Amino acid sequence: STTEEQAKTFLQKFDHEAEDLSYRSSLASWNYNTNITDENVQKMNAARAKWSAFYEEQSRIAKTYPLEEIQNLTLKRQLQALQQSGTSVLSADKSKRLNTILNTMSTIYSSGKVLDPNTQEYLVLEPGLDDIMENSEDYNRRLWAWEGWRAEVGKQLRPFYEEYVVLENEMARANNYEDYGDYWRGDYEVTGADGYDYSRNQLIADVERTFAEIKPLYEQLHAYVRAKLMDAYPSRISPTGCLPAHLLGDMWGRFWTNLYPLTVPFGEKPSIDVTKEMQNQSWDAKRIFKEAEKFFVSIGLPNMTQEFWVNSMLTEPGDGRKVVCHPTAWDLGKGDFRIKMCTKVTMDDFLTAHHEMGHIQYDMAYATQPFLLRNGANEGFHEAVGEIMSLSAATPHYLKALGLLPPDFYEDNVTEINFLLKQALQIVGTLPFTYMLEKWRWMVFKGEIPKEQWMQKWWEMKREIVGVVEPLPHDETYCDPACLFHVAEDYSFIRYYTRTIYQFQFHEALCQTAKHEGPLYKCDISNSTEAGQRLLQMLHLGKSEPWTLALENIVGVKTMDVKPLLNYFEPLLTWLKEQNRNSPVGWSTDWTPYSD
Amino acid sequence: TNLCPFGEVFNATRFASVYAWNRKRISNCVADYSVLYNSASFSTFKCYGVSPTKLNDLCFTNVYADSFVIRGDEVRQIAPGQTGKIADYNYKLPDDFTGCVIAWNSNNLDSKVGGNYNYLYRLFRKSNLKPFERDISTEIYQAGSTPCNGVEGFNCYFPLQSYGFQPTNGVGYQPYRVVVLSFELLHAPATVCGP
Ligand SMILES: [Zn+2]
Repeated sequence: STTEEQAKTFLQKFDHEAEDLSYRSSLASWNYNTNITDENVQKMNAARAKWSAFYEEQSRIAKTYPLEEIQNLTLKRQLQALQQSGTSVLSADKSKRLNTILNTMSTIYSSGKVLDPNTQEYLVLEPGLDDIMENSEDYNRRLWAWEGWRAEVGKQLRPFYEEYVVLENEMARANNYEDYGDYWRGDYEVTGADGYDYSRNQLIADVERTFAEIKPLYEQLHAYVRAKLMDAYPSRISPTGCLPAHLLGDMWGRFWTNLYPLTVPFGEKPSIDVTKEMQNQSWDAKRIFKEAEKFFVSIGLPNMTQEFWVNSMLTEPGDGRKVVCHPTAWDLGKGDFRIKMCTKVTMDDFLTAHHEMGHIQYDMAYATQPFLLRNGANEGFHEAVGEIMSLSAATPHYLKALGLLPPDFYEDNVTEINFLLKQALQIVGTLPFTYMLEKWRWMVFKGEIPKEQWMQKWWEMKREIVGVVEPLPHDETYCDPACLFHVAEDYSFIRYYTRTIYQFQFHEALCQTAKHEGPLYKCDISNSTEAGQRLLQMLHLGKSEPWTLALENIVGVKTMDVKPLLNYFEPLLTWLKEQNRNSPVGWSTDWTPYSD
Repeated sequence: TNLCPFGEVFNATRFASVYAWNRKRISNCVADYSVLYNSASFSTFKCYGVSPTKLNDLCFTNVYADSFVIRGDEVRQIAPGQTGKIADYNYKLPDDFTGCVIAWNSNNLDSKVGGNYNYLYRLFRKSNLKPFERDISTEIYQAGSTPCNGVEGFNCYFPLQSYGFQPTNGVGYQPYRVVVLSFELLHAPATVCGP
């Protein structure tokens, strides 16, 4: 028979075994993450080993089928996902070596600890130095936590990361890729459609084209934050200089959310919080998810399954089991979707029960697609669908309707700029960090950054792109980027940049379909069924169709566009351009805190 | 003495595989169609050619019952005119089928921790199965133009595959015991007549 019939039969054979081998591994990771024990970790590794071995050996068989001999669009995308494997193209010695390096890095990061003035403490990252970084405002103590963590983890990871780069550049080149920074950009590659073709070198073009418009908005926010930090830290920051890294409200500076108390626009007016209000109405740990479901039902999305409630750990169990309480959504397979979050009922646990319940709605939508095509269209669509639910659930209009706010609640311009500035420290304050970090790793893999200039080009870019200056001079011995969780465990970081761009392309499109009359930050897609019949036209597609086509179905354009993001923060930008009239805008790379 | 052995077929301890669907020809039956209709425990109860009303006036020559455990989402595939892996390769109903189809969820009965892989279904077949046909052959399916020689190789896969029935799956991926009742009409003494 033809290759199409010989591969369609093969994919049917793969699906039956894969749909029940990955599920058994998914029912072992879940059990370990819901009950940590010595036997569970053994079962988790044993189950995943069978699936890992099965997936690679099936990929080798799939490569025997010529891809060009398949004339079915829905069949090629499954072969592409199946054939395009990784780490199986290296020698058995090097493949063993790569996992040895990739496991030491994930061990040094977790085991990192630093010395405290109370010497016998050995503070771990979490809980620990995170509390120091996210809550303290002491210049001396934050500098010790910043430099200390990079002294321990950074120095140790540097010899391993230098061998991580070369080994990952041998797997990529053997797999017909330029560099390991080209393997990561292959998630955004479409090479089968006409008029929907996206190359691996066009992502760099769009990432650097959408960042040339964020910069005018980021400069105003950076100037305003810098002005407020001078009040908090007198004689510590130059008025026209860059921001020291340890003063960004985080260990690395990814999110500026912890700079809100210092940078409240209207300090007298409190923020809109319903933490106390929910407790007054006897809101249980399950009432949040029941109310969160009512939001997705209002827009027309399907209800959560009956098995979801029974099998999900919505509340912290009383039994002393070591539950990993990282809030995550589980796509186990076989029609089983679960959310792992120990509810500690609080406003932030009401705005993160719409993001995890927005990952399931995305997972439930493409459950009818073939097993290989069960995932986001790209790596930036699965984390962006959940976030647009947080935008709708954070608006005062949504909270007021549910009854968590008084019926006579008055929305003044004071609170409008307090909410927008709290979203800017998270949405538009992470893009320069996310863009610079991925741009650094891309050039390191490419070769534009020699072995002797890793920490010279890391801070030259950060002082130029991010506007963050070194608290202390770091030589080649340190490895500052490796201290981040994603860098040290071989995880891509351009997922969090495209996600933010897709957040508001989806949000603006849904609000336009929702007949929203006014600003884009007050939009609440709740009770609108025309914003759930257009969002679901991209959710159902999954990975079957190119992300460019999926993007056009909901938004209307085939290209990454940052124009909706600026419209969301446009009311804030006008206020930011009137509060920075008496303060300089921009940063000078020359100034350094350690110069004096 | 004349009680219909519905309990033997509708409440057996263990059902048969989809491809090896059991057929039982039952005679001398005073059938209480009401208890089947009023069971209030059947997930899917679709009857083709017979109204949900009693309709006990008509008599039939004989009644056939077929037993198997298909997945939950595969119940839709069993109907006149439907197509699918179960319909085309395992159990096909003719377009002129006259009978009643009874299905109910079988979780906690055919499911266990680890997976109840005993049940098997036919995934690959050379041609579409005829209506009311049964196949038990274990010959290796040949997808390519190379001799399989009775061993699982490239383009040579075993036609039978094992259902994975976990107790935590969704309603689609959970075992569903289905019993199909057929109505035989021809010139005969018609031992089984409705009251
Ligand atoms: Zn997420």
